[PDB]
This record gives sequence, structure tokens and C-alpha cells, in this order.
Amino acid sequence: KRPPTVVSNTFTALILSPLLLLFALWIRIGANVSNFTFAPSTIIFHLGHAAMLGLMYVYWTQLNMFQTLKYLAILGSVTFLAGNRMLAQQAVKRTA
Amino acid sequence: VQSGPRTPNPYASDNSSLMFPILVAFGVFIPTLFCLC
Amino acid sequence: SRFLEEYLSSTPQRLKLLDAYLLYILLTGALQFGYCLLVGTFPFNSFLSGFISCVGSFILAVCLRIQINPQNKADFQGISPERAFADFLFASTILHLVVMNFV
Amino acid sequence: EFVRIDPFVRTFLKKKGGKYSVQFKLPDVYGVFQFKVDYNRLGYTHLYSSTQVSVRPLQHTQYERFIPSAYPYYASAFSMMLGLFIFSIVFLHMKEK
Amino acid sequence: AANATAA
Amino acid sequence: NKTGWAFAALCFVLAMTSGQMWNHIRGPPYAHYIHGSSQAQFVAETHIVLLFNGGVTLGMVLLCEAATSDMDIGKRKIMCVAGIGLVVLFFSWMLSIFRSKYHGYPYSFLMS
Amino acid sequence: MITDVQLAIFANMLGVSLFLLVVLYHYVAVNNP
Amino acid sequence: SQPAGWQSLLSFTILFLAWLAGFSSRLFAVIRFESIIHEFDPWFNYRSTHHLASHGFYEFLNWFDERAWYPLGRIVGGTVYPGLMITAGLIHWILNTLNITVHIRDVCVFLAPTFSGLTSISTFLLTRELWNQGAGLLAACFIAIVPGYISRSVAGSFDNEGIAIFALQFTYYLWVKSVKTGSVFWTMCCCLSYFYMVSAWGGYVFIINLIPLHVFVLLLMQRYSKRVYIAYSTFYIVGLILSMQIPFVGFQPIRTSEHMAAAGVFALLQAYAFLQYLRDRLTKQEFQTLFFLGVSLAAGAVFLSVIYLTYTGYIAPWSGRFYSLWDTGYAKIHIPIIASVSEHQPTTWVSFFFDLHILVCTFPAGLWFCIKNINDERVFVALYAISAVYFAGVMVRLMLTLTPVVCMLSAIAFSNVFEHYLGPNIKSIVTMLMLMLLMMFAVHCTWVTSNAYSSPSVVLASYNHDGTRNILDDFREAYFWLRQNTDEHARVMSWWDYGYQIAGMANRTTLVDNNTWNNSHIALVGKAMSSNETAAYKIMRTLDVDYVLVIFGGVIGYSGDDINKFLWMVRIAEGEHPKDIRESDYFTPQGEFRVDKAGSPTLLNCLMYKMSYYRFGEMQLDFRTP
Amino acid sequence: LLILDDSVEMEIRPRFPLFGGWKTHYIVGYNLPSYEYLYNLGDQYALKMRFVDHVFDEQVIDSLTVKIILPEGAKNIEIDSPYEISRAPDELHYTYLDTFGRPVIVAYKKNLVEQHIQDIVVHYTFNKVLMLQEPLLVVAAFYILFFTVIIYVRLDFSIT
Ligand SMILES: *[C@@H]1O[C@H](CO)[C@@H](O[C@@H]2O[C@H](CO)[C@@H](O[C@@H]3O[C@H](CO[C@H]4O[C@H](CO[C@H]5O[C@H](CO)[C@@H](O)[C@H](O)[C@@H]5O)[C@@H](O)[C@H](O[C@H]5O[C@H](CO)[C@@H](O)[C@H](O)[C@@H]5O)[C@@H]4O)[C@@H](O)[C@H](O[C@H]4O[C@H](CO)[C@@H](O)[C@H](O)[C@@H]4O[C@H]4O[C@H](CO)[C@@H](O)[C@H](O)[C@@H]4O)[C@@H]3O)[C@H](O)[C@H]2NC(C)=O)[C@H](O)[C@H]1NC(C)=O
Ligand SMILES: CC(C)=CCC/C(C)=C\CC/C(C)=C/CC/C(C)=C\CC/C(C)=C/CC/C(C)=C/CC/C(C)=C\CC/C(C)=C/COP(=O)(O)O
Ligand SMILES: CCCCCCCCCCCCCC(=O)O[C@H](COC(=O)CCCCCCCCCC)COP(=O)(O)OCC[N+](C)(C)C
Ligand SMILES: CCCCCCCCCCCCCC(=O)O[C@H](COC(=O)CCCCCCCCCC)COP(=O)(O)OCC[N+](C)(C)C
Ligand SMILES: CCCCCCCCCCCCCC(=O)O[C@H](COC(=O)CCCCCCCCCC)COP(=O)(O)OCC[N+](C)(C)C
Ligand SMILES: CCCCCCCCCCCCCC(=O)O[C@H](COC(=O)CCCCCCCCCC)COP(=O)(O)OCC[N+](C)(C)C
Ligand SMILES: *[C@@H]1O[C@H](CO)[C@@H](O[C@@H]2O[C@H](CO)[C@@H](O)[C@H](O)[C@H]2NC(C)=O)[C@H](O)[C@H]1NC(C)=O
Repeated sequence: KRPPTVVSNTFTALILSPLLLLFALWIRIGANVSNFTFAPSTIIFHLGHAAMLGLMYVYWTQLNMFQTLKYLAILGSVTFLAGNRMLAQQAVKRTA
Repeated sequence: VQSGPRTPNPYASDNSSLMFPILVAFGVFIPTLFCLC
Repeated sequence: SRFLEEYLSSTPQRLKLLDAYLLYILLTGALQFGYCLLVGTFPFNSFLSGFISCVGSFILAVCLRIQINPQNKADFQGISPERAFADFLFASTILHLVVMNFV
Repeated sequence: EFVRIDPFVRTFLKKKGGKYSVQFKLPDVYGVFQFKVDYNRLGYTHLYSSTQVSVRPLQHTQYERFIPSAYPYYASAFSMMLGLFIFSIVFLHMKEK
Repeated sequence: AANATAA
Repeated sequence: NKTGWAFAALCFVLAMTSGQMWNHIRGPPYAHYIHGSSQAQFVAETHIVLLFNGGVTLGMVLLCEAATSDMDIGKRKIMCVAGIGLVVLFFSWMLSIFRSKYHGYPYSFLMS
Repeated sequence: MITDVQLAIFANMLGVSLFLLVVLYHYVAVNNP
Repeated sequence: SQPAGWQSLLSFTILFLAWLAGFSSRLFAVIRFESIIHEFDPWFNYRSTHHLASHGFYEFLNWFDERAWYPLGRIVGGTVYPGLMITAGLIHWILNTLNITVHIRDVCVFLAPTFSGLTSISTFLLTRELWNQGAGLLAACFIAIVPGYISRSVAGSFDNEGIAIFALQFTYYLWVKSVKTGSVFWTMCCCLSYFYMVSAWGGYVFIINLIPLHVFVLLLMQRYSKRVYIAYSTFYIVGLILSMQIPFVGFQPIRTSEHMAAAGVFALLQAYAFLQYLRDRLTKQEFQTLFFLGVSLAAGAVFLSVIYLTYTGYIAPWSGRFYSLWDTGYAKIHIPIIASVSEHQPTTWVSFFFDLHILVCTFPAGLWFCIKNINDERVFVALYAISAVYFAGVMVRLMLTLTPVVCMLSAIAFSNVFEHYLGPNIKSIVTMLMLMLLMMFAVHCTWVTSNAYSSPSVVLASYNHDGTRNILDDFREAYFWLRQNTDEHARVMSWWDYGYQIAGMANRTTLVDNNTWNNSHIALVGKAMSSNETAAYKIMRTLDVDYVLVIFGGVIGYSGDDINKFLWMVRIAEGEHPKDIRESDYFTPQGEFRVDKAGSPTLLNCLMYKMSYYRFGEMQLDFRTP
Repeated sequence: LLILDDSVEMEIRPRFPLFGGWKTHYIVGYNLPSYEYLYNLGDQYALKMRFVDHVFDEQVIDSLTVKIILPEGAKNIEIDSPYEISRAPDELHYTYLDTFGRPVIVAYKKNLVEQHIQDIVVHYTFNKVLMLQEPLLVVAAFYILFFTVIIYVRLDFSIT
């Protein structure tokens, strides 16, 4: 015997509540996105990362495992190259 | 039903034909160890 | 409040941000466990998937917190903070792939 | 009779057209089940027809998915994914003060 | 050393 | 200290690798000292084997403690030659009793 | 086809050569750190 | 000519020759007889691998075999470990995509030596982590020819263990490396390797229990660093969720009392590390004692929680197969199928010296050396050595998993000597003595592999006096008849030992298989095999059996026939039906089991006796005998 | 098997004796050298073999399928047979180190007898140079195996 649906919906909303608190606490601390030079590699990296996570959703919805592994491999190669390049530039500022 | 006597192998003759390919291999190897300069 | 006030003044900014992220993760995990207790487990596979996702991201973020803290340059000395962040991304990707395979 | 070692389901066949036909449901137990139709009467001949059939459990795709009772957990997982992404954009390009 | 009954 | 724990682990390993759990499940007689068949063993036989295994182990460790910068060259060389003789003697008696159990095994180092 | 004696001789000689190469490696590494 | 280049070339060459010696010492059953499978277990591995070749992966995951455990049916995809089958199928698919047409039985035969090479490489890496390369190369040369690992790895024996030892050694290497480095990447690689180990063999319990044990001893030795935290916590979480993926494992990492040491040490480690952080931040003079006491209380509370959850019934207790290793007398009394198998019996010193020639003697010396110089990894090595020695000392089958550590330790010891004396008379004599011991070891290993472990059980070989060998090929003869002269849906009844071999060779529906998961079915079969014809015929009618197969080794001198395995049938049938079958009934009033006129008339009318001795009282050999 | 001075007679004894309605299935193979069954001139080859070979005395065959597996570059193929055989369309066969399929000829026949042992010939054409398409693949493979190494020591992948 399963629980009533209203209870389930209420708990879905309550699970979505902590995200707002994180955002409120981050604007309490003062976290800003300021070091966002439009380098090719930074945009490519964040786009590939968002792409990989969207692929995770698409895998939950439709794809089987071999397809999602292949797509994840190609996205992981792209994101790996972009991230290597971006991380070196980020480290330059710290060392210099 | 039964075929008959087998055929002798016409392939090669000793002291020339057996060692000819091996000697071709050796003779290619040595000038390859000359392209150093 | 000495621990609280001292924590605010002593902790740098990136670490404080990471700590807020940890607070979010732990809150979501505790709320999920409370729902599971109130309602019971009909979809137990889904409960394992969700709660182990919460615990996994909590502990990967704690590992990043350890590796990036400048007071712990003594122990590691072989991995920069940026290698630490890349490793965090790798571990998180594998964890989420397994989670969506299991839910 | 729908038997495995001993009958799980016994029903009366019902006549339609020219055939005795019945429709029912297969029990929960998996295995190899066979239908025994045995007609034995006083004076008539002995009728016996047994056909073997295998009842296999559900495949991994035929399980129920997207159940309402588990809308929290799903949410939770995806929430944290979103969280992670936001965190990245705020952890690399953070401006010290 | 196999998966048989000890004889 | 580390020496006590090392010694305890070494003695546990030497005691267990000579088959003392066989003496726990199927308790054999002490003698009738070596059983004839390959599968069965007596009580004194595994004591003999434990003594020989500890002998070879002692020989190895003492042969390595003689090359480490120990005291003056006298005992430093006496321990070395003692290990040299000790390994070969105890291992030869071990191999010889093993050959005494397998009638087909054709090898012997210094059978004696 | 290979016999049993040929392959037994092969295994013995290969094991002996293996351990000779082990001792040669130890010699080289110790002598030239 | 830099000595570094030649040094690395020498290392590569010696690893390649170790690979080739490991591959070449495992062909003494293929040069002779035929390239087929040997033991009872590898036939099921073969059959399911063939299915995975001819139907794909998603058909093998949902595979409901109806041709085994006849009235019940066996869910194969969800009650087996898909690590050997998937590897064999992947190598088969890769090798046939390149148009190298190899049959899958050849891949199943020659899978094990190839993996023996990788096992040697893995030992090299794991020993290089503990000691200098020299010990690594020496350990890679030791575990390629050692008879303790060859036994259940020879070419043709296609079982779970050949892959399992590789995966175990590689997981241990990756965990040692992760603890040393402290990175999360090595912990992720270790988690993937642990997932592979879970999918391969049922020996992942050893890995998961050993890792908490190592971490706990690191805690007691006051050697807690941050790296141990970052290693073990990530390993446990990722490995737990990865381990739950296999269908046969399922939810056992929670319910079972084998996977509770891991959760215990995980909770204790979280508490310990939080308290230590607080200690660093708060004053040391005040609250120190409170921190010590809190750590102790957390550990005690975790222990109490585990005890309570095990006792109430939320956590299921140990399985009998893992409880016979502690109770040591629980097998023969209660569940006799555990004591029936030949593998589950203890080990004499003869096997310890017969599977390891000089390693079992210089192995405690290496352990002593490892204790003297202490590091985070060496504690782990010492615990691995002690645990493997004990576990192997009580069960013959398990000795294979002990063989790796022995090699490593022995290698270290030998390397230690070659460090000191190598590089006048005394040092030279020491070097020659050690080299001669290694020679004796190599010759012993070749002899043992040639004469002892290279023997198939499918084809029997009786040797003539003049050296000619005759092959008794009666198993395959009878199974091939059964394959091509019966109905397609015939049901054969046999003792559990051959359940696999009929379904692999003869391709017919068996009633009781080799894998035992329902003991009352085997009890029914035993009662049928140990009653008179009327009760046995009723039992055979209610199961729709057609044929009955009995192996009788009386004309030739064959040891294990069904009369020698009849008393275990009687005991297993007595276990579930005490009112019908009495063991004491098949003995003579003196109290012994015999076949003569002095035997009991309760056995002389049994069905096994009337079945394996039919029309034998007229079969007189030409040699003058009764 | 006994090697006579005209043929090779091998007595086959099955696993079990046949008694009526009992059947067996076996495979008998042999490979023989081509300097007595294949004749060539310039670019045109011709193979002359038996359609069905002796199996036992007074044999009777119910269904038969002969398959001839010519090498990869067989441009034209003609088959000359002494009686009516029913041949089906050609199908490719992929074997060790082959890029394009090698031609297979399939001929089915029914109700053979001990007197249908006759010779069929097949004419085909085959360029000689295409043979060294077989030693090249391996070479290329090894080159790729080396080229990986040449592209491996050219990668840095370090952040600092
Ligand atoms: C995998 O599968 C393959 C294929 O199945 C397996 O291979 C097979 O292995 C067997 C042996 O294991 C080989 O068998 C050999 O066959 C030859 C040929 O035999 C025929 O000729 C014999 C001689 O005939 C002449 O002489 C007689 C007078 O005596 C005349 O009447 C004749 O007309 C001829 O002129 C003849 O004796 C044979 O008859 C026998 O069989 C019939 C059956 O109907 C009986 O009635 C007869 O009484 C008689 O027994 C037959 O006609 C044999 O010569 C070989 O014998 C060798 O081995 C004997 C021991 O098994 C030994 O006693 C013999 O003296 C002889 O020894 C030979 O070898 C010695 C070295 O070992 C030499 O020193 C010696 O001089 C002699 O040369 C044998 O029986 C098969 O050929 C082989 N199959 C193939 C296709 O090659 C393989 O084993 C399998 N592998 C596995 C399972 O691992
Ligand atoms: C109550 C409890 C146990 C723990 C409480 C938890 C707390 C608070 C602290 C725990 C403290 C610690 C360190 C506990 C760990 C110590 C411990 C439990 C055991 C130490 C010795 C070890 C490592 C044992 C390993 C476990 C074990 C029984 C291994 C035997 C299995 C082995 C070696 C191989 C398996 C082979 C075979 C049996 C598998 C057959 O598979 P098939 O292929 O299907 O036939
Ligand atoms: C690198 C070392 C790893 C060694 C692996 C050893 C082999 C272990 C295989 C065990 C597989 C257990 C069963 C299993 O995995 O489930 C299969 C999944 O089917 C698969 O495709 C399994 C293929 C294995 C991929 C392993 C990748 C590991 C990285 C993330 C897990 C589910 O297939 P799916 O296609 O996901 O079906 C459901 C899809 N939905 C979207 C509807 C959910
Ligand atoms: C320092 C000098 C080193 C230089 C490099 C030397 C390397 C070459 C060594 C290879 C030797 C192969 C052994 C061998 O040839 O014996 C084979 C038996 O055939 C077999 O079954 C054995 C095959 C195994 C050989 C594969 C080795 C390839 C290595 C890849 C791992 C003889 O079989 P035969 O019976 O002669 O078959 C020919 C007759 N037919 C009718 C079949 C035509
Ligand atoms: C099958 C194998 C199973 C093996 C299980 C082992 C059984 C436990 C045996 C305990 C070992 C005793 C070692 C010990 O004394 O622990 C404490 C240090 O104590 C601590 O730091 C706390 C860490 C561990 C907490 C204990 C929780 C135990 C709960 C598990 C049931 C030692 O600290 P020390 O202070 O160094 O002790 C002596 C030092 N003085 C100078 C003070 C003299
Ligand atoms: C399922 C697929 C998962 C996709 C992965 C997504 C990755 C997200 C962003 C990754 C960022 C890459 C960072 C990176 O490349 O740096 C690597 C060290 O970086 C790492 O340790 C993490 C490597 C993770 C990628 C490995 C698989 C990627 C597959 C594409 C090749 C090197 O750092 P270093 O510390 O400089 O190591 C150099 C040491 N040497 C001695 C060799 C010089
Ligand atoms: C065969 O064995 C069965 C039991 O194993 C015998 O059955 C019993 O026989 C006795 C003899 O009087 C009866 O009293 C019992 O009622 C029978 N049934 C049981 C369950 O005990 C059977 O008689 C035997 N047949 C023989 C020896 O010919």
C-alpha cells in the first residue's frame, strides 16, 4: 500500500527548498562571478560540463547504457581538453 | 574411387634455391644498417 | 559562540563557500531520510540511490575541502588545488552515472 | 489443471464454437508449468493431454518506472546535479576580497 | 581439488 | 615495541604454516613419527616440520642481520657463516623428509 | 607438434634465464645507483 | 649509453619473459589429450559464455534457463557473477571484429594463461610500491610458475579464479597507491577495480573486510593522517554503490553481517576525524580528555549498534559457507553439503611445501623485514599475510589466494640478501647459494606442473607397460549418445556433481545441478537414489524424470563412482527426511559398509546398488578371478 | 589410418555402435598440397577436384552441399560439372586478415550414390600482386602500434 500523493508532492517541494537557502547564503557571503574572461576554453569547458549533466538526464529518460557510455566518452574527451587548458591558465595567476 | 600414385614435389633444388630467399633477406638487412649516414 | 565567530574570521572565502555547499547537501540528505522514515520504503532502490547520492557528494566535497585548504600544504605537497578540482569533477561524474543507473 | 509438481490452478473449461476454452492468469511463481487436461469417466475413454510451458520472471525493462510514491528521491538526485553545476561556476570564477 | 563429492 | 609484534607474527605464521588446524579437526595419534600416506600426518611430524621451517627462517634473518652494520667483525662474520650453514642444513633435512613422503619426487639437494 | 619433453626443457631453461636476469638487474642497480 | 635506458630495457625484457614463462608452463594439458575443458565447474562458465556469444548482453542478463533444476528453473543472469563470461565475450567480440575467426571454446580454454601474465605484471606493481624494483621483478618472476596458482589456472580450466587473482592484486596495488598519494583519482580507479572484482568472483568479501581491518589498525597505531580519510571514505561510498549494481549481490552490502566491518570503520573514522579537527581548533589543555573519551564512546556505540541490529533480525547473520571457517565443526553436523565437497577440507604441511618450494621458508623472514621497517602500506601487507596464512590453513581450496602475498614477501627477503652481499669469498658463496636455491625452485615448479596438476577428468588415461597410453573416453561417449539418441525434452536424473557436465556436453534437462541453492531438491534426488524401486519410482514419477545416469567404476579401477559417493547421498537424504532413511540401516550389524554377502539386505535392495551392479555377477575378466 | 601406395585408407569407428534409428554426426578433414589439383597458366587458374568423395562402401547420401572457397581476388569464376547440380547464389566468406570477402560457390544436390564420384573443374582469374595484400595488413598494424608510441611521448598534459 503506497502513501497518499499529496504527501509526496509536499515532500518534493520541501526537497526543492534547500536550494533557495544555498543561494540566499551565497549572496549573504558575497560570492560573485568576476573572473570570467571570455576565453574559448572556459566557455567550451562549462558548456561541455552542462552537456554531460544534461546527458545524464537523457540517459535516465531514454537511452540505454552502451549509447550513454559512448556519448559520455566523446563529451568527456572534449571537456577534458578544455578543462586542462583552462586549469593551466587559472594556475598561472596563482603562481604569478 | 582410389586416386593413384602421388606426384613428386616440383618446388625446388638444393644448394641454390633454398638459401636464395634467406640471402635476399640478409642482403636487404645490411644496406638498411647503412642509412645511419 | 567562540567557535562560530572564530570560524568566520579565520576561514578564507572559498572554504566558507564550500562549507555552505556542505550545509545544503547535509540538509537535503537529512530531509530525505526523514521522509523515508515517515512513509516507509516501497521503492527501496530509489531510496538507496538518492541517499547514497547525498552522502557521496557530501564526502567528495569534504575531500576537496581537505585538499584545497592552505593549512594542509604539509601532507599532500604533490597535488595542486586545480588537480584537486579536476579530480573532484571526475569522481562526481562517475558517482552520478552510477546513481542514475541505479535509481 | 496447471501443474508444476502439484496443481496451482484448476478451472472448468467452457464450451464455445466447438472447443472448450478458458482464459485465466498465470500465478506468481516462475518455472516450468504444464497443462494437464485429463478426462476420466465411467464408460468413456481416458483423455489426457499435457503441454509444457515455461513461465519466466519479469525482464529488467518491464519493471514499473516513474512511480509517484518516489517523486522525492528523483528530485533529490537531480537537485544535487544542478547544485554541482552552479557550484562550479562559482568556485572557479570567484573573486576574492 | 574440484567441486565433486569427496570419495 | 616493534620487535615483540614482529616476533609474535613470525611465530604465528610458523605455527600455522605447518598445518596445526589439521590437528584440531581430525586429531591424529602422536605415533604408532611420520605417517606413510601423503594425506595424513601425525602430531610429532608437524612439530618436526615447524622446527625445520623456523630453522630456515632463523637462518635467513640471521644471515641478513650479519651484513647490517652490527658489532665488530668477529661475530659479524660468525653469524654470517652460521646462517650460510643453517639454511642449507635445515632446508636439506626438510627436502629429504618431503622426498621420504613422495616416492616419485626425483630431486635432492644435499639429501644427507 | 611439440612433445612433453621439449616443453619441459623449455620451461626449465626459461625459468633459469629469468632468475639470471633478476640477479643481473640487482647487480646493475646496486653497482650504479 | 645511459644505464637508465638499459635498466628500463632490462625491466621490460624480464617482464616479457615472465609473461612467456607463465603462459608456457600452463600447456601440459593441451600438448597432451585435447584443447577442451576439464573440471565440473568450468562447463557452466562455458555454457553461459556461449549463450552470451550467440544472444548478446541484454539476453544474458535476462536469461531464464529452464533446462536446469527442471521443475523450478534457474535464473542465471541474477544468480551468477558475470565477470568471467563478460570478459570472454568481449575478447571474443574484439577478436572476431578484426576478422580473426576464433571459436569461443578456444577463447574459453586459453583465457587463463593470458590473464596469468597480467597477474605477474600486477604483482610487479604491488611489490614495487612496497620495495625497490628489484623485489618487484623478483616477485613477477615468482608468481608465474608457482604451483599454488597454476593448479586452478591451467589452460582448459575456465573458472572464476584466473581473473580473480589478477583483479585482487590490482585492487590491492591501487589501494596502496591511493593511501600513499592521498588523491581521489586513485581512489576512483580503485573503486572501479573493486567493482570489477565484485563482478568476477565471490572473493570481494575478503577485499572489503581487509580494507577496514587495515584502516582500523592504522587508527590504533596512532598513524591517522588526512590521506587515510580521503582514501577510505571515498573508496567505501563509491565502492558500495558500485557493488550494489551486480544482480546476484543486490542488497547484501547492507543486510549481511559480512559487510558490516566496513560500515563500522566508516562511522568510527568519521567520528574520529571530526573530533581531531575540533581538538586542533579548541585549546589543548582544556577538553583534551573529553576528546579521547568521545572517540572511545563512538567506537563502543558502533559496536553495540551492530550487535543489536544483527540480533533483532534486521541484519542477517553469516552464511554457512563463511561460518564453517570459524566454527570448523559446523559443516558435518547441520548442513552436510558444505562438508561433502572435497575442497572444503583442511590442509596438511605436505601441501604447503608442495605448492611452494622455498617460498614457504623465506616467507616469515620477509614478514619480519616488513615489520621492522613500518609504513602505512607495510601494516597492510603484514595483515594480508597473517590473514591469508590463517584462512588457507583451514581450507585446501583457498590456498590459491594465499600464493600472491607469499611470493611478495619471499621476493622482498631474497631481494634483501641480493642487496647486501652482491655488489670476497663469503659474499660470493652467499650469492651462489641463493642462485642455486632459485634454480631448485624453478625445477621443482616444472616437475609439479608436469606430473600433478596437468590432468583432465573428462578423458581418463591408462598407461600400457611399454609406455603406450590408452584413453578411456567413456564419459563423452555416454554423453554424446544421450545428446543424439534421446528426445529433445528428456529429463535425466543424476547426482549433483555431474549436473553441469550433462547440460554442457549432453545438452539435456537435468534435475539437480552442480551449483547448490536448494537442498531439499537434492534431498529428494538422494532419497530416490537410496530407496527400493517402489518408493524411488514414486519419487521419479512425481518429477517427470525419463532417464537415470549412474557412474560405475568397477570394471576398471576408478576411485570415485557413485558407490563411493553413496553414503553422502544417504546423509543428505537423512538430513531432510529423518523418518524414512536411516544411515545405520545401510551398515552391517558389525558396523561397517561392505558389498559382500555380509552387507545389509537394506542396501542389497537399494536402487543405487541394483542400478550400478546390474548383470555384473556374470562379467568375469579373462584374468583368473571370481 | 593406413597410408597405402595408391590412397590413404582410414577406418573410422564411431563413439557408439549403431543399432537402428541411432544417428551420429562427425567431421573429417584433411589438407592436401596444390601441386596436383590446381593448374595455372599466366593469369588463368583451374581447380579440378571431386564433387563427392568416398565415405564408405556403397554409400548413399540424401542431401549434399559443396562449398568452394576461392581466394579473395577471384575476378571471374566458371564451374564445369559432369551432371546437373543445383547451384545457389554466391556468398562471401570472411577469414583471417581479409578486407574484401572471398568468393564462395555453393552447389546443392540430392540423392547421391557411390557412382556419382566425378570431377568438377572451376576456372578463375587472379592477379598475382593482390597476394601481397596479405603481408601488408600486418605491417600496417605494427606501424600503427609504433605510431601510438610516437604520438605518446609528444603529450604533456600537465597543469603547472
Ligand atoms: C585425436 O584424434 C586422432 C584421430 O582419431 C587420434 O589419432 C589416432 O591415434 C591412433 C593411436 O592412438 C593412431 O593409430 C594407429 O594406426 C596405425 C595403423 O593401423 C592399421 O595398420 C596396422 C598395420 O597394418 C598392416 O599390417 C597388418 C598385419 O599386422 C596387415 O594385416 C595390414 O593389412 C597392414 O599391412 C594394423 O595393425 C591396424 O589394425 C588394427 O586395428 C584393427 C581394427 O579393426 C584390429 O582389428 C587389428 O587387430 C589391429 O589392432 C590398422 O589396420 C597402427 O599401426 C598404430 O599402431 C601403433 O600403435 C599401437 C599402440 O596403439 C602399437 O601397438 C603398434 O605397434 C603401432 O606402433 C607404432 O608406433 C610406434 C611408436 O609409438 C612404432 O615404434 C611402431 O613401429 C609403430 O609404427 C595405431 O594403431 C591413428 O592413426 C590416429 N589417427 C589419425 C587420423 O592419425 C589421436 O590419438 C587423438 N588424440 C588425443 C585423443 O589426444
Ligand atoms: C560485529 C563485527 C564483525 C564488526 C563490528 C564493526 C566494528 C565497530 C568494528 C569492526 C572491527 C574490524 C577491523 C573488523 C574486521 C575484522 C574481521 C571481521 C575479520 C578479519 C579477518 C578477515 C579479513 C576476514 C575476511 C572475511 C572472510 C570470512 C573471508 C573468507 C572468504 C575468502 C577469503 C574467500 C571467499 C572464497 C569463497 C568462500 C567464495 C565462493 O564464491 P563462489 O564462486 O560463488 O563459489
Ligand atoms: C572498467 C572496469 C569495469 C568492469 C565491468 C565488469 C562488468 C560488470 C557488468 C555488470 C552489469 C550488471 C547489470 C547492469 O549493469 O545493468 C545494466 C547495465 O548494462 C551495461 O551496459 C553494463 C556494461 C558495463 C559498463 C561498465 C562502465 C562502468 C562505469 C560506470 C558504471 C542496465 O542496462 P540499461 O541499458 O541501463 O537498462 C535500463 C536503462 N534505463 C535507462 C531504463 C535505466
Ligand atoms: C632469439 C631467437 C628468437 C627469434 C624469434 C623466434 C620465434 C619463432 C618461434 C615459433 C616456433 C613455432 C613452433 C612450431 O613451429 O611448431 C609447430 C607446432 O604448431 C603449434 O601448434 C605451436 C604454435 C605456437 C607458436 C606461436 C608463437 C607466436 C608468439 C605469439 C605469442 C609445428 O607444427 P606442424 O606439425 O609442423 O604443422 C605443419 C604441418 N601442417 C600439415 C599443419 C601444415
Ligand atoms: C579479528 C581482528 C579484530 C581486531 C580488533 C582489535 C580489538 C581491539 C584491541 C585494542 C588494542 C589496544 C591498543 C590501545 O591501547 O588503544 C589506545 C588508543 O585508542 C584510541 O586511540 C581509540 C581508537 C579506537 C577506539 C576503540 C573503539 C573500539 C570499538 C570496536 C569494538 C592506545 O593508546 P595509548 O595512549 O598509546 O596506550 C598506551 C600509551 N601510554 C603512553 C598511555 C601508555
Ligand atoms: C566518464 C568520463 C569522465 C570524464 C572526466 C571529466 C573531467 C572533467 C575535467 C577534468 C580536468 C582535467 C585535468 C587534467 O587533465 O590534469 C591532469 C590530472 O587530472 C586528473 O587527474 C583527472 C583526470 C580525469 C580524466 C580521465 C578520463 C578522461 C578521458 C578522456 C581522455 C594532469 O595533472 P598533473 O598533476 O599535472 O599530472 C602530471 C604528472 N606527470 C608526471 C604526468 C606530468
Ligand atoms: C520399499 O520401501 C518402502 C519404504 O522405504 C516400504 O514401505 C513400507 O513398507 C512397510 C512394510 O510393512 C509398511 O508397513 C509401510 O507402511 C510402508 N511405507 C512406509 C512409508 O514405511 C516398502 O514395503 C518396500 N518394498 C519392498 C521392501 O518390497
